[PDB]
Formats: sequence, C-alpha cells, structure tokens
Amino acid sequence: GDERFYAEHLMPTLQGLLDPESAHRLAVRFTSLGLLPRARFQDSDMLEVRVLGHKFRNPVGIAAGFDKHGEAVDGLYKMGFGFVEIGSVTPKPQEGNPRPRVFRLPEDQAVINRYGFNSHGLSVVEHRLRARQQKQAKLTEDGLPLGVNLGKNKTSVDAAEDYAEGVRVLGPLADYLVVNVSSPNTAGLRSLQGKAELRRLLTKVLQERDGLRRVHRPAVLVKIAPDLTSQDKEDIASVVKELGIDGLIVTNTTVSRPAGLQGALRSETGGLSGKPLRDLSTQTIREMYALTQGRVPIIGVGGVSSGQDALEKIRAGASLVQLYTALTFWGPPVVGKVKRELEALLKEQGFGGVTDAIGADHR
Ligand SMILES: Cc1cc2nc3c(=O)[nH]c(=O)nc-3n(C[C@H](O)[C@H](O)[C@H](O)COP(=O)(O)O)c2cc1C
Ligand SMILES: CC(=O)Nc1ccc([C@H](O)C2CCCCC2)cc1
Ligand SMILES: O=C(O)c1cc(=O)[nH]c(=O)[nH]1
Ligand SMILES: [Cl-]
Ligand SMILES: [Cl-]
Repeated sequence: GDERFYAEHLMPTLQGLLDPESAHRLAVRFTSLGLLPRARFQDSDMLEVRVLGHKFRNPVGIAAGFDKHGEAVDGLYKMGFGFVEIGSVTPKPQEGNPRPRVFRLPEDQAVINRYGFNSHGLSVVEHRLRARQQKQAKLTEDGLPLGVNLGKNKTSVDAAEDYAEGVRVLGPLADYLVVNVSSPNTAGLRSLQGKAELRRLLTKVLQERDGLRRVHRPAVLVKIAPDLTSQDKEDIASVVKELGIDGLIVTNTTVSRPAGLQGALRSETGGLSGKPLRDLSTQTIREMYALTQGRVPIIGVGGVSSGQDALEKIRAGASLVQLYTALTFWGPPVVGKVKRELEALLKEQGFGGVTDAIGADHR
C-alpha cells in the first residue's frame, strides 16, 4: 500500500523533478520537521539487541551520510530506525567537493557519491546535539541510541588530532563514536586503515575517549572499506583486538565498479552504494567476524533493502545493520518493510530473536 505509492508514483516523480543532492536536502528538511507520518510498525521483543553497552529496540539504523549535521535525528527515530548515526562531522566547517557530486544509477539500485565531507563542523553539531541532549538520554534509555561519525578536514596535517578533537567535542553527546577511515573521497584517508597508521590513530582516540567522565564515555567503532586486501583485513582485526576497539562498521562505499553495472553514470568518480555493494559488504562482515572470533560487535551496512538482506548480514556476523541508499529508491516505507520481513524470516528459520541469529552461519 504505502510501499507501492512511494516506489511506483511519488519517488519517480521526485527523481524526475529534482537532482539527487536537491532531493537529499529536501528529505533532510522534511524529516527534521516531522512532516512524514509516524511509523505504524510496533517493534516486537525479538528485534531487541543488547550490544555496545546499550539496548537497541530494533537492529535497523540509518547509516552515516543521510544526516551529516545532526539536523533530523528525531524525525529519523519517528521513521522507525532503532538507532541513528549522524555525520561524518569534520572539526572545522568545510564545503566538500564541487557539484555535481551525487549520482543515481536506477538500473542498478545504486548511488555514486563524491561529497568529500561537506560538514557544518564540530561546534555547530555540538550545539545542535546539546539543544536536544536530555531528549536523547531518554531515547537511549528507551532503546534508541545515537552514534556520531567523525571525519577529517581536507587541509589538516595531523589526522589523529582531527579525530581526537571529534572525541573531545562530540564523544560526550554520543552513545557510540565512529572513526571513519574508509571514505573514498578524501585524499589519503584510506591509508589510515594500514596497520601502523591505524594503531597510532586508534591509540590516540581511545586515550581521548578514556579521558571522558564515565557517564559521558562512548563506545569507539572503526568504519572500514569494502575494498581491503586480505592483509589489510587481518591487520585491522589484530589492531582492534590488541587495543580493545568496541566494534566495527562494515562497510563504507566501494571504489570498485562491479561487472554488470548498467547506469549511464557508472564511471563517475566516487563511492558506490546500494545493491551492487551488498554481497561484497556481507562477505567483508563474514571475514571480519571470523578474524575477530565473534568477540567484536559488527554493524553491517551495504545494499540492505529487505529483511533477507538484513538477516544475511546478521547471520554473517552483524549485531546491527544500517541502510541509506534503499531510502533513495523505496522511500520511508523501506524501514518498516525491512523489520517486518526480518521478524518473519527469524521465525521461519527457528530463531527466538535477532541475538540468536548473530553469526549463525559460522556455527
Ligand atoms: C550520499 C552518501 C553520503 C555518505 N556519507 C557518508 C559519511 O559522511 N560518512 C560515512 O562514514 N559514510 C557515509 N556513506 C556511506 C554509508 O554510511 C554506507 O556505509 C554505504 O552507503 C553503504 O550502505 P547503503 O548501501 O545502504 O547506502 C555515505 C553514502 C552515501 C550514498
Ligand atoms: C541522496 C539522497 O539522500 N536521496 C534521497 C532521496 C529521497 C529521500 C526520501 O525517501 C524522500 C521522502 C519523501 C520526501 C522526499 C524525500 C531520501 C534520500
Ligand atoms: O562525504 C563523502 O563523500 C563520503 C564519506 C564516506 O565516508 N563515504 C562516502 O561514500 N562518501
Ligand atoms: Cl586516495
Ligand atoms: Cl588480496
């Protein structure tokens, strides 16, 4: 009903009128004001997950990039997301790359983007989170946590110091922090996933984090690329277990262009998201879960647009999942649809809940 109206009528009209960045800006604006109707789906108890020192009412979150600046957090919970990740946020304000910088590939159910960390900056985001801070403390207690994804300024010399600044400013306002070292659109950023660079970076991050007061102390997760060599992945797993990193977000967008893409804009520079990323992302979750012996919580992200997609990542090793690109094609009804189908699939496969399904393929 509502799924068909968005998918077949409203979204093709929106795509026909507005460029993808303009449509994104309108989506953030409409979501922030609460103009969308409240999600009718009540989450069952079997969707509840306990991870990262928090209850999650459902395991389906909004991935970083949709709400870069912390403008639409409450509207995103109203849509039925079990958790919200804002960002990436850089220390100073910066504009990002020149337009055009977002591209639809509707034949692939994919997006390519090269935003380049457009960000209002830490100070603006700080004050915005402060204004609704006690509302968030209640939401978190009710099972609706907030993640903050940290990035690096384009012109910064010391990358670790950009991330350190992010921990000090927004760590107190977050349930979890994400060290994004996997954007394909900032020069040299993915080099930070290498063993020695990563160990130095995360030592400094965890130290800054441990210096926060206990009640204001977030979990620290590392967000990784889907384009890593076997050597890179094994090295990340090692660094993560050595330092006691709280989790992994698996994965960012891909710089690959899989055989079979049909979209006219497939050769645009940027990160590819959506359906062509999906199995590449699931396999990365599979490998990272095995290398970490199932002891490091994974948030699974990349081409989730259904209950099956979510459950494949969960079973591969993900404790929670995120989606973004699916929202650009199917609209807000995708959130309810993913959760409803997940719940049905868990019952069909003999799982009492999400928790029982996590890493089930490895057993
Ligand atoms: C327009 C756009 C902007 C994004 N911005 C960010 C970002 O700022 N930080 C980040 O860590 N990931 C970012 N991502 C990556 C997503 O969070 C996610 O990892 C990826 O798109 C795979 O999920 P999906 O297939 O559901 O989109 C962005 C993705 C898109 C499509
Ligand atoms: C790149 C990007 O972010 N594109 C995007 C496009 C559409 C939407 C929303 O589904 C749509 C809901 C109803 C109001 C219009 C916006 C979200 C993201
Ligand atoms: O801002 C961006 O360009 C961006 C960041 C990121 O982490 N991932 C992505 O696909 N785009
Ligand atoms: Cl590079
Ligand atoms: Cl390899």
